[PDB]
Amino acid sequence: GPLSVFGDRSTGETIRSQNVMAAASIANIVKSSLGPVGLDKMLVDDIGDVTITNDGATILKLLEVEHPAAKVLCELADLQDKEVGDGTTSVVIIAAELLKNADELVKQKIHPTSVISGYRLACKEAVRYINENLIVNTDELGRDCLINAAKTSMSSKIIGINGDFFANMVVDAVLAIKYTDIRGQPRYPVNSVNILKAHGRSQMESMLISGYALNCVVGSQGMPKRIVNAKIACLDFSLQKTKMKLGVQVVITDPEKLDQIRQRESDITKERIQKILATGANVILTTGGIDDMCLKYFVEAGAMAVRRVLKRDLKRIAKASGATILSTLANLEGEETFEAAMLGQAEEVVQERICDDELILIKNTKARTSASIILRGANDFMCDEMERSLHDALCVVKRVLESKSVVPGGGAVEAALSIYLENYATSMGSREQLAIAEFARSLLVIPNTLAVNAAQDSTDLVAKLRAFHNEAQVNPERKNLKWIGLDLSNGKPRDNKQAGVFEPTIVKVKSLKFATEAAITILRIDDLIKLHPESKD
Amino acid sequence: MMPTPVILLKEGTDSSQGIPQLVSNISACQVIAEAVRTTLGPRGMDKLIVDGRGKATISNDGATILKLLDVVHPAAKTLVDIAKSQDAEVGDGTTSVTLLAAEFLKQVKPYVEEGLHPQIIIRAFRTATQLAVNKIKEIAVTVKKADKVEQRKLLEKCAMTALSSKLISQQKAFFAKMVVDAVMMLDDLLQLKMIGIKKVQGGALEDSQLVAGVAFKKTFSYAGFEMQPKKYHNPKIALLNVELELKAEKDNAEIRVHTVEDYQAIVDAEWNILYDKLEKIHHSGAKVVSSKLPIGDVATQYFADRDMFCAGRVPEEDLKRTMMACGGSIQTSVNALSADVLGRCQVFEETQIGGERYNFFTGCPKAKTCTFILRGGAEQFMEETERSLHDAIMIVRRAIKNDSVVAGGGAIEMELSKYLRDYSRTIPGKQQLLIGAYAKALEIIPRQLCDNAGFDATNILNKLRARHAQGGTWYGVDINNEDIADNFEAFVWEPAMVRINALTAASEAACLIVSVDETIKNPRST
Amino acid sequence: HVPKAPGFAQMLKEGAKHFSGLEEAVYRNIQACKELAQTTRTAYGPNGMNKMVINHLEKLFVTNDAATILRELEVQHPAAKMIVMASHMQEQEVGDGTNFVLVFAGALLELAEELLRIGLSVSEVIEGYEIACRKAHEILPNLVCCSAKNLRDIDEVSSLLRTSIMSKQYGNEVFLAKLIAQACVSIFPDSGHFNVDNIRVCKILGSGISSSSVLHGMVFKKETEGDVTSVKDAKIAVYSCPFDGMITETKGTVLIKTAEELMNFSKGEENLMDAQVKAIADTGANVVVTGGKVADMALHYANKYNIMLVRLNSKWDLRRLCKTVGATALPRLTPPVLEEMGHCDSVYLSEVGDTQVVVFKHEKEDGAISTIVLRGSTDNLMDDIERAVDDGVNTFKVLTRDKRLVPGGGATEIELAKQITSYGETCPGLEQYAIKKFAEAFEAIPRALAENSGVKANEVISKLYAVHQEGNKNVGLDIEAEVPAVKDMLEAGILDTYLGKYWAIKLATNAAVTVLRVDQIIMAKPA
Amino acid sequence: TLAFDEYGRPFLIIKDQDRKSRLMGLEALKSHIMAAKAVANTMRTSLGPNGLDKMMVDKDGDVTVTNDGATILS
Ligand SMILES: Nc1ncnc2c1ncn2[C@@H]1O[C@H](COP(=O)(O)OP(=O)(O)O)[C@@H](O)[C@H]1O
Ligand SMILES: Nc1ncnc2c1ncn2[C@@H]1O[C@H](COP(=O)(O)OP(=O)(O)O)[C@@H](O)[C@H]1O
Ligand SMILES: Nc1ncnc2c1ncn2[C@@H]1O[C@H](COP(=O)(O)OP(=O)(O)O)[C@@H](O)[C@H]1O
Ligand SMILES: [Mg+2]
Repeated sequence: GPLSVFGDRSTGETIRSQNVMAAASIANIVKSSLGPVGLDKMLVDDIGDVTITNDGATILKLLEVEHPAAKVLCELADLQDKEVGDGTTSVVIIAAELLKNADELVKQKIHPTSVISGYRLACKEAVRYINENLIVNTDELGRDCLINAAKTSMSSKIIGINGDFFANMVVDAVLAIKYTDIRGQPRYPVNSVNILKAHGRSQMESMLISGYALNCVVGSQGMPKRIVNAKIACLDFSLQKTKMKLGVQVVITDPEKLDQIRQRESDITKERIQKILATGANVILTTGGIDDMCLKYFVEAGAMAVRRVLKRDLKRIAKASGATILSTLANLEGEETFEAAMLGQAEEVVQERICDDELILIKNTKARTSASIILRGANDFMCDEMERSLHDALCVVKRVLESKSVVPGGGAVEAALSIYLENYATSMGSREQLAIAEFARSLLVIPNTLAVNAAQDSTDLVAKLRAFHNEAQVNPERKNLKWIGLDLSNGKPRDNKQAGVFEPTIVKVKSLKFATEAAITILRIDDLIKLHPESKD
Repeated sequence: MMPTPVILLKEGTDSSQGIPQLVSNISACQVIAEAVRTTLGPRGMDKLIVDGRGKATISNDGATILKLLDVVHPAAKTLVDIAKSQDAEVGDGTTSVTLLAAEFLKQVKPYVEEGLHPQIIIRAFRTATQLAVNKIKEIAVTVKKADKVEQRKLLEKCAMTALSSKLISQQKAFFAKMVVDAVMMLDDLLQLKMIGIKKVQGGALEDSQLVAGVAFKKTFSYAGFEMQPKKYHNPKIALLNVELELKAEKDNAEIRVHTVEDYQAIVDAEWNILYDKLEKIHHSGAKVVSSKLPIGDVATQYFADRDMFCAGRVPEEDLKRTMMACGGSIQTSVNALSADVLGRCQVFEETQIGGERYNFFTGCPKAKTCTFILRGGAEQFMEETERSLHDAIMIVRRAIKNDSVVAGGGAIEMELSKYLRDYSRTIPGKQQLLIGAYAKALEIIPRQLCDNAGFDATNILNKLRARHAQGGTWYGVDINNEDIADNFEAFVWEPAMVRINALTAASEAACLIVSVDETIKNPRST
Repeated sequence: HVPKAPGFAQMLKEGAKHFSGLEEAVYRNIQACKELAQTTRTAYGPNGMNKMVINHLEKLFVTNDAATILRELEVQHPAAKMIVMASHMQEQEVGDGTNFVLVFAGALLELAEELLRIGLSVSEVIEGYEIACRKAHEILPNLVCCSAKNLRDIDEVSSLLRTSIMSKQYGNEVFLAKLIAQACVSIFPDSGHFNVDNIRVCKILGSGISSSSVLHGMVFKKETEGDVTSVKDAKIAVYSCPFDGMITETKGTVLIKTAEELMNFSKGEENLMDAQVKAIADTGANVVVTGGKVADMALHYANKYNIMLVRLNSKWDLRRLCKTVGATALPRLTPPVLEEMGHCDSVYLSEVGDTQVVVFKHEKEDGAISTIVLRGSTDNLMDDIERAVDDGVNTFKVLTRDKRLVPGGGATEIELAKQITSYGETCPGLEQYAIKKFAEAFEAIPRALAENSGVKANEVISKLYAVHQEGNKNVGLDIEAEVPAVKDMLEAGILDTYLGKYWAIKLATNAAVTVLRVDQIIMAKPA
Repeated sequence: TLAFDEYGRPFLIIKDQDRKSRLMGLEALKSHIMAAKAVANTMRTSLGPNGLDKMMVDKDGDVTVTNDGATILS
């Protein structure tokens, strides 16, 4: 008679109501961590680890989910870090409210393919309207655009101070790693900034190290820990005793030739260490291993040798100091040449005190003048929060300098799109106009969440918010009310042009493209079959 | 991990707080509204609920379905009590009260998640309800030519729509004619105990009938009932409350005798006590005897020899209907029997309807009661037919004392959305998002008339909002044709107090769900 | 390996715990009573929220009154029971202000924790609270501005009863004020004792609150067992014996010795019952109400002589019927009633809300007793209006005992916060800190009124002290809309229970003092 | 989801809802036909003068061979 599957089958409006409650179970979590009045959470594990964070990606990655519609919204937050980097609480609330308003349409016996086709006409028109209603590029504002866009990202986190201490350190970090490319591409690789953590003084003592901050120790306590006018030798091979390979064995037939082979394992080893040290090299960085026999040659000659450094850290030092990453001997059948003209340069390599640990600093690197940020917090829970908040702040200034276009934040984009799409649904709307009209109400949840978390008036402040944006579209008298946002500290609509509340363009363009595409896949689960777990057979 | 005291809070109780509590109450009312959602409209199906004992009850009434779900949710019990009060006040407002009260919470469900302290929602719900119950009274039509054939036609149209959405398809013209004729035979009290609805298994719905008199089920008799033939052209009924047995003992009598000459005189006196009571029933014309107390083998054979009929162990609910049918009086003592206490009928026979025997009375013109015998093919079929009969009786019971009727279907629920949206555009403040949300919540009654049979319900609401804003105010949803139609001209009528008590009970239930902010449950459940 | 700490001096219990000191006993009693103050803080005021409380009997109670919530919550903390029994004494004394006790004594213990952790011990916070409590009873007669004396009729008490109604029924403040005005004034004893037990509530399930009314009489929920339901003369003979005859007491045994005594016993018993029913029919009686059962022979002659029978199974409802129609319950069998007959106007039956009721409706002589017939959509709604009805009857008994009133709505607690602070600054001692903390407990009572209205309590409490500059003494809170700009309470008419404010301050002070006296707690094993 | 809310609260409507069975779907009408056709296919072979009888065994072990449709289904 029925289906003889050994799992479970649920059809109809059961799964159509379960996917909305699965998406609302995720959105109601992250609704309390949006905007400058948002608050952080606690993520406690079974082993006892506590993670205090408010970013939309760190919470949903550590949180376990079971529903298939819940894994779509959790993987939607992971894509926002790679594509944009701060846009990762706002996408989850929009994509869940896109399913909440579309559930009210399919309960009115409206076909979901008209809602899918109605959402594509509203998503492509939202990108078209936001690209024709921008204020200015990065020429008029200058450095004031980079600082004000950085403070908007920090307002939802622990580094949202009233001053410009953390804002100036981010702009000075991205501007110091300007790496040009072919065909006129000024790239800004923000992954080259080594963000370090140390439980020390307050947040106002966060050092901006112009150069690189290596997270390693010297090793042997007989080397000079401060070298002025240093020459960095970046190399990746273990400075240990000469061990033969698997194909080579030592089969001796004469007992007199025994001790000459035993001394040869250290003579070939020390032959490399004398030709890399006679060329003026004082700092040697190694990703392999330097044993206790080879540490004597640096104490005797007065050189610094750092062992077991990361491979991702050696590439950031050799590119910034002009050093060449050498793995072995080379240069056309040469015995030991080392190409001594390709040594790195540094002004000062100094191991400072980082509150009961050792940290090596390189000052200005003499070739590229890179930057590294050492964070200072109260405990380890604040340092993990300060690292995530700084990494999201580095991604904001990266997209502004690459794509010179900013949009007003604080719900100013979602207020203008809530009224333009209602007029867009009336012109060319015959049967898909109800999906475009619900696309505007789903976008209004971003200024609605700012009024809930601020404990302000909800149905009056957003009603006063769209009152200025309606007059900016139907009354062409140059009212300039396209930048009207929210003042959550006062509870009144303010102008985000003069207040300095700036967000990048692709933090809302890619947010509206990812949330609309995720809402289509969850809208097509009218039939769902769940099989039994095959564990013990 | 937070609460670890030495002395706990109360015992172990959990309590939600704030905005997650209120959405938990609104979404709970949406689940219990699905059990009355598919039972609306003439194209609405019924539901079958089986309990733990295995008893099946198939019905579509809101007062029958919601009482068998065994709902233990605190907020969802509010929608069950308004379905019970609608059956107690009106009788046919049941599925519409539960579903409309759930829409009052779902239309404010995006509003309660974003601010909007609920004292503004309670004030807006009470304001829109008082304007809704006043526009019904100002538009409900009435007549000034009653006590004629036109008033009986008004009672028949309200009973056909009350018999709609039931298990009756083509028997609307047959059953609803009997419902109007049932309440017109009653007195000026309209008591529901003055009409017997008895279910006889076997026969179609066309085999049912409305007896002008009464009829009982012919309960357990004794030897002598195959005699006493059932042909009476003008009998008299003796309603009694006495025992006609030889063993009538007062349970405290000790008859101490001394000799054998007086011992036989006691046994002869015990037969003379019973035979003197039978001589009082005799010599008075009372050929039919009815008593709620049992009759032994002695008085059964005495009436068979004197060509008299009797019936013992009659239920007390049937003797009260028998007293108002024949116009007599129940006499406990047989010494005061006369012509003023006996009944009078014309046709009294014992038929064989459905296999079981039934002693029916007919022919009495001064009949203040009636009996509607139901014939069906199943026990659950006749229980639904009895439940559908009570909804048509309680509609026509209230229609006599208040003949103000309105249009059926979604005609009133759509035009109340017109008068409330026009009122919401004339007041400032936050009430434009609440009075207008109250008007959009009333549009689900024409939605469930269409969603149960397709009908393209999105396009049919654009025709309803355009017709009510242009011309008449009684345009609703046609069931046979997939179009809008004037329900007042199509004789789809319902009394005005059906929708007045529906809007009043749904608003007071919706104001109670939004007013509770904490729910504390004690774990002691024994 | 790992050692452990054993018992030291007096560990002799078999599973019981022990508390001693300030941190283990005194500070934990404060934090337990603070959780009850924060629980009922949301349900306090006219904008309070209801609470669906389920007891151990698995039934639902939804209300906003703090007295009926604590009766269903199974509280197990011992110091938390002291603030519950103090609120239960407010219901027994005046019947209103039970929640005022939880806010004031919850703030008295909370501010006492700030004094024990900064300063003086319990020997001076208790003595400091008692000085400010005696001074608080000297300002309350000075804050009386109006009185319930002139025109004691249904017009003046319709406005003086709105404050007790709007605190629990905000939208129905106009309908319930008129229903409590036509019931409490109609049972006036002509300058005597006002009994609150003479007002009953008949819950009839049906339509909404607009169809509720007050009937001058009593409404029961039983049947007739007869056909004489239309009674217009209404001469009621009330009996307490079972209306089935006169039986003996010890054993009871019919002794038959001949055939004549057996045949005449059944006919002689019917003639004996016939003479007793016709003895009360010749006296003009129409309604015969009994307490016990009624035999079939009594029902035979009740319908013959055309008299109505009423069955009352409850013995307490029979005594209320004697005060309704003015009769006397006779313990013996039916006599010729000389002067203890009842006299009503119309006794009939009607099925209202699918419930056949018996109504003893008085038409001309209206004032003997009153019964408010409440209508509701749910049974849970009618229990909440009944609590609001009983708060209106209990407020009418307060105005009988003392006709003085004080302006509520936050106006009284600010003036009590200003005068106690004036006494605290003029006290040259170390106990002046507890006097200043006693006035701040009155400051938190209009704070709960503003937090329940969605208004910021910092700007609300700042405007109250700014307009109380030594001569106003009447401005309270305007909770009708946001951005309040608060108005006068005498112009709005928000003033209630001066005697309620006199007892709620005294009970909450003695409750908070009794908690601070507890220094050592010895509990037993719960079983 | 079932038996849980989106805010983490337990979502209990009726008592013992985990051990309940509810079908609205499109197979609720299909389950009524397949249950009624198997009764009609059983009684199809016992129709007419060539209708074969059925052997009915009671709970007490009594065996009654019946052909009329009233006693078979009862
Ligand atoms: N000063 C401000 N005024 C108003 N709104 C602000 C201000 N600063 C930040 N916001 C709002 O707070 C929101 C924070 O979003 P966020 O959680 O950072 O997104 P994502 O998770 O993608 O990084 C932004 O959408 C922005 O509109
Ligand atoms: N002939 C008809 N045409 C259109 N609609 C009808 C017709 N007959 C009944 N209806 C609709 O069916 C609905 C049945 O409601 P019902 O379930 O009886 O309410 P309740 O449960 O309160 O008795 C009515 O609201 C009415 O509008
Ligand atoms: N119209 C009004 N305006 C302002 N405040 C009011 C109004 N009506 C009542 N209140 C306030 O609501 C509070 C209700 O207190 P209540 O809970 O009745 O105390 P109790 O529990 O002792 O009866 C009162 O203290 C009063 O100040
Ligand atoms: Mg009160």
